[PDB]
Amino acid sequence: LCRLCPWDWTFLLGNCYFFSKSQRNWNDAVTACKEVKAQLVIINSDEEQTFLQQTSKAKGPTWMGLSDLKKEATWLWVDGSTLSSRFQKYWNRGEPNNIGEEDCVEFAGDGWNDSKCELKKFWICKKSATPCT
Amino acid sequence: CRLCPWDWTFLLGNCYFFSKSQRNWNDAVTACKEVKAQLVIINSDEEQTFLQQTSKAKGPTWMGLSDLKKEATWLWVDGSTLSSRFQKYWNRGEPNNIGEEDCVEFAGDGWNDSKCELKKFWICKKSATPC
Ligand SMILES: CC(=O)N[C@H]1[C@H]([C@H](O)[C@H](O)CO)O[C@@](O)(C(=O)O)C[C@@H]1O
Ligand SMILES: CC(=O)N[C@H]1[C@H]([C@H](O)[C@H](O)CO)O[C@@](O)(C(=O)O)C[C@@H]1O
Ligand SMILES: [Ca+2]
Ligand SMILES: [Ca+2]
Ligand SMILES: [Cl-]
Repeated sequence: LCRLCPWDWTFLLGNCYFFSKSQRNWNDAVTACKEVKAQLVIINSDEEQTFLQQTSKAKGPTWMGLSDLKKEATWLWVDGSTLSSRFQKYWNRGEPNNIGEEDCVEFAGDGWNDSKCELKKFWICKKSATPCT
Repeated sequence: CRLCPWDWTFLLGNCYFFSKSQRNWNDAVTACKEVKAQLVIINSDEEQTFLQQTSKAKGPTWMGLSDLKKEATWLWVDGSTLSSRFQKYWNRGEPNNIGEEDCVEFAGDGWNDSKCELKKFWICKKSATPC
């Protein structure tokens, strides 16, 4: 009867998140989320970052939909929006480093790293949920 | 790496299943027992927060709390006593209708007590398996 998210996706605050069980490079992951009409995960709330951060820690490193592939040092979400000042706090100390060599962002432990996009990692999709009358 | 069974949500070392249908309280207990889980027991505030918002999207939802053993004492389905640190979650004006509304539900932003005969959504919880 009342189903908020696709089967095996988790509901959180009006959206549905899918946690990959396997690992892929950054671009593939984008493609993988695209294939289910979703986006490699974009963060725009702290409750979200807290929920996503904890899941990832139990699995391991996990890609999010953030990168500076358009322009070194500028960090864009796949929807084109710029990284907000309110989120810089999520960088781990010593991150981001290796600018121009590590162009994609991952959850790592308790914060974000930038990394070689070529590496395979777990990933996460996000799309909007569907209500119940 | 699979933390929880298919269509179950991982949270802080446990697994959660959200029903798509509604059942009276005792049935819901049964349903949980069918999959080696319990009608949900809260023991953390991050947990209470997650469930609360999830229920909101669906509708009133049962948890594994009741005073069926003894009017006015609220025990979890596992027999454990309700903690002082969690009393804050009763909505204002809850618990009421004591001795007539014997089971606890998520309702809005806190907990109500309700007639156990009512059909409501439910949530099961059981421990996860790591990677
Ligand atoms: C492999 C190595 O020797 N040092 C690595 C350090 C260490 O990880 C940190 O000093 C502590 O973890 O930082 C990187 O991983 C990073 O995030 O870009 C790359 C770098 O090559
Ligand atoms: C006259 C009277 O006793 N009324 C009832 C009230 C009201 O239900 C609440 O005040 C909410 O309006 O309180 C009880 O729930 C309670 O706490 O035991 C039962 C009680 O029988
Ligand atoms: Ca880095
Ligand atoms: Ca009531
Ligand atoms: Cl399974």
